[PDB]
Amino acid sequence: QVQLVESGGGSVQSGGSLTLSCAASGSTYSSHCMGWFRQAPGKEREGVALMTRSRGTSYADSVKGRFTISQDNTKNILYLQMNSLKPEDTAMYYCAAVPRAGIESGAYCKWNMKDSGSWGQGTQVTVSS
Amino acid sequence: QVQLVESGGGSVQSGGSLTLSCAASGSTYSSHCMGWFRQAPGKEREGVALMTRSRGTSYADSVKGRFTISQDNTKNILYLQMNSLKPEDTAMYYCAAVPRAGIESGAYCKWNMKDSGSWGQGTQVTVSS
Amino acid sequence: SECEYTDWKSSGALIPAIYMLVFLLGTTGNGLVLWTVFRSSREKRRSADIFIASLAVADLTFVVTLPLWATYTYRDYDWPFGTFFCKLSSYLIFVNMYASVFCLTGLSFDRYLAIVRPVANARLRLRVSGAVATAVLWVLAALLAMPVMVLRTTGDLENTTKVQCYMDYSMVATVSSEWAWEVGLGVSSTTVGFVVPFTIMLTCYFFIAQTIAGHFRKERIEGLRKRRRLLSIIVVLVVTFALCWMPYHLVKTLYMLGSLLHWPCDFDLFLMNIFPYCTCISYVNSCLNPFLYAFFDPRFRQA
Amino acid sequence: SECEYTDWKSSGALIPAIYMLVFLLGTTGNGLVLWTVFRSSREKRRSADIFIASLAVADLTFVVTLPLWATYTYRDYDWPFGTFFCKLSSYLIFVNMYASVFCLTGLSFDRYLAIVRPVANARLRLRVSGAVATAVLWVLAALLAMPVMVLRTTGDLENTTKVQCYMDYSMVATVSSEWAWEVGLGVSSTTVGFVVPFTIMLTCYFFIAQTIAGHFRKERIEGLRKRRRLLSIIVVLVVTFALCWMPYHLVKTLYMLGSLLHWPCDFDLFLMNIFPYCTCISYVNSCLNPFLYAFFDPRFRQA
Ligand SMILES: CC(C)CCC[C@@H](C)[C@H]1CC[C@H]2[C@@H]3CC=C4C[C@@H](O)CC[C@]4(C)[C@H]3CC[C@]12C
Ligand SMILES: CC(C)CCC[C@@H](C)[C@H]1CC[C@H]2[C@@H]3CC=C4C[C@@H](O)CC[C@]4(C)[C@H]3CC[C@]12C
Ligand SMILES: CC(C)CCC[C@@H](C)[C@H]1CC[C@H]2[C@@H]3CC=C4C[C@@H](O)CC[C@]4(C)[C@H]3CC[C@]12C
Ligand SMILES: CC(C)CCC[C@@H](C)[C@H]1CC[C@H]2[C@@H]3CC=C4C[C@@H](O)CC[C@]4(C)[C@H]3CC[C@]12C
Repeated sequence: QVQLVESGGGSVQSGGSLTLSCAASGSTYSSHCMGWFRQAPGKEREGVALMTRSRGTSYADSVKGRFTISQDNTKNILYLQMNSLKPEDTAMYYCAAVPRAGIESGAYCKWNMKDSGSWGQGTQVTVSS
Repeated sequence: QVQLVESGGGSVQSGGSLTLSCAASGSTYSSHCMGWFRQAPGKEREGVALMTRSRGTSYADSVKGRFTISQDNTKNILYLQMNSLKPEDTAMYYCAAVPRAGIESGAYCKWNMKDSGSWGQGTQVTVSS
Repeated sequence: SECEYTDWKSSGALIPAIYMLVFLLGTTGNGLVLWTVFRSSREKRRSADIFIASLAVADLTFVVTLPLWATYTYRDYDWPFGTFFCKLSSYLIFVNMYASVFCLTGLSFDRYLAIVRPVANARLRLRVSGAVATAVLWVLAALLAMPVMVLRTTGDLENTTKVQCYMDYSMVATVSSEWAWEVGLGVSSTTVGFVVPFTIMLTCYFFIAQTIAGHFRKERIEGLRKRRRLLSIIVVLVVTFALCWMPYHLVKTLYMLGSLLHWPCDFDLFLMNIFPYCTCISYVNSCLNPFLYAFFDPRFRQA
Repeated sequence: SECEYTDWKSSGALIPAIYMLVFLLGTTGNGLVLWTVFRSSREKRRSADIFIASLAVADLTFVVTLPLWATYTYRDYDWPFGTFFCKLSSYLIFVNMYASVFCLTGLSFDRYLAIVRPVANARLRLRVSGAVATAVLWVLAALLAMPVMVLRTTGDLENTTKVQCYMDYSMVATVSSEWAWEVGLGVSSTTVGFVVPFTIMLTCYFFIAQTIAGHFRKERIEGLRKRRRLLSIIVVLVVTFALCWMPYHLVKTLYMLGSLLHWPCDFDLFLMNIFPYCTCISYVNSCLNPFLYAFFDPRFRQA
């Protein structure tokens, strides 16, 4: 019954800062792990910033430092601060929730199952120049 | 102990029928396994046609079908013929010989250590656009 | 509301070192226990002997797979042994837990029979045989641990180039019921492995103590001393099993109930990081038993 | 255009099926053999029994790894078990071979002592201890199979997705001397596993046959029958081991000698393709023994 709702992600020229967020429902820190993915027109969807039990939060190479992902369990929200954009940042972003493995396994987030997990509707982040 | 010497260096426009040959001394069919690699100018070394136990012959994707590979154990000579030459084919062809595992393992050619087997001197192949 | 996700340091090689030490000590001690049980006169094989043998067998089967888990923990949770050995090792862990608790329950029931109802003890010995009880308990342990064998798998979770041995409820449920399946399996395992057997154990021990209270003013001294020795070693085994497998089951049940109670982020993280140490303590029980036999049971010291 | 480099017909799952059937049969039969050997009273235990026990153990130490190898053949030579388990399985293969042939050599020497020379047979039984002999043979087998444990590894040779468990000589050899190391290891293994043990066995059997032919006009009928029983089962085991492990060593040594004499590529490819079947029959030896015990030794049939 885990559900996701996106927000933000409008149109800003290059070098800007987009404040982007995804809500949540029926997902707790002890049960689900969240992440931000992006799919660009003409090519394949990729991972941007995943809340990751191991190695802490995991970032893609193109979003190192410039982006930042935060989570609030009380309000059940996930955030992103796309600061210092580039002309290649135009894409559609989604928030994805994957089940978290049991405490016996180590509570690792099941990112390999990212296709079977709950995916957000997405927003067309149109980064201009 | 096992050394190889190539030949066939030449310049042929697109659509050529250029052949290359490599020799071998102190290597047999039951002791060593050979193949042809390419190194594009300013790029990494790429395999082209490796004679392998599992698949018989393993061909590179970008050149698949347009070329042929053969061996002769009587004189320990490997041959590779490039047909329908393309301008991108201009590169540094090499003949590589890696040790072959014993019958206990299955006589699988040990390509995983291609960077440790005896390597050919090199042959430049240039194709006009 | 920070909600950290990482664990506390890495514990170094302490957990793998303890796993290897338990492997060596458990193999040696459990082999000695089986040798002592099956080497003495067969006519002098008491009813506790078969349960001790089954306990030693379960401990041996678990400590055999312990080095695999030591390697798993050493390499920052990477499983190089494939899916089959992940399944087999986890199944052997749960089989060890179930078989050990069932054997201790049988020992406590035998003490209740021989201490509270000697006539009914003789009647049940005529009816119930040790081999049948051992076969039933081992088959039940295997059947109860089968879900772990079915559902456990290996997967490169989280994209860290480290294959992890985890329970996969994807096959038996959708995403909306993965938590339900996990909670149900965990609660059922905890129940049938630590609650019902220990409820039986505590009822048996309460009645044993109630009878011994009266026996303090009566009964033969020599038989009382023999009962004291066997009851002491069995109670020590039961209490050691409780102290060893109580952190594991308690933390597991708290983690499962946290979803229902919506426990804070920090407490869930604390349980997450404290669970490996609870797992290690639970594993230590597979080797603690032979030393308890040595310090209490006079038969083991003689052999 | 010299010759083919393929691997002939796939032959289906015949080799994995034979491996699994041999696993089941060998486990059952060797467990039964150990049970029959160690259930008899120690006062009524002949010396040869100890060697028989070791044989069973050897088989029981190999058949358990047979399913893994079967999987190796089912996935077209892919090893989802880890470098450690490739090493352990191959090490157990070589331990089985060495221990089996050493046990047969010891059995033949025991028959030699009993038949050709009874007084000094008793003298040597007073001097030479069976337990010491078994320990020596097992330690020697382990030490001789150590190179297989050291030099085995896993790797995706030929860049296919499959992972192959192969003996890597890059650690202890250069690019060229790899063939020298391989031929030395193979020839030494073949020597100390087939040639030397079988020349001792054949000299022993020649002397036994000569003495039996000489004593056909002498000696005692009952002792003749008992010695006939033991010598018959022992000779059957030796001959079965010879027929089962001679193709494997023969093809291995033909490959090694073709590295020198430069056999035509057709013959080398033929050897490459037939070798899996020689491996299969060598493994089948590990289960053939209990059936031989159950047809030539009525002692095993009754017990
Ligand atoms: C005189 C007669 C009756 C004595 C019989 C002694 C028998 C039953 C004893 C002596 C040696 C013992 C074995 C010694 C070592 C091992 C290996 C260990 O990992 C499991 C127990 C096991 C397999 C023991 C089982 C019982 C055993 C076989
Ligand atoms: C990582 C994956 C690919 C490994 C696959 C391993 C599988 C195919 C192999 C490995 C060991 C095998 C098992 C070994 C022993 C037994 C016990 C026997 O009573 C029934 C067969 C059974 C249960 C085998 C079935 C097949 C098996 C499970
Ligand atoms: C009358 C008394 C003394 C007989 C004692 C018999 C003992 C020594 C025999 C009977 C059954 C045997 C077991 C049968 C099967 C197996 C499984 C195998 O993978 C390892 C050996 C093992 C575990 C055997 C060990 C020895 C064993 C326990
Ligand atoms: C694929 C790779 C990464 C797996 C590595 C596994 C290694 C580290 C583990 C797996 C099983 C382990 C062995 C299990 C049993 C024994 C026998 C004991 O008397 C000494 C330790 C020793 C020898 C262990 C050494 C470490 C060991 C070999």
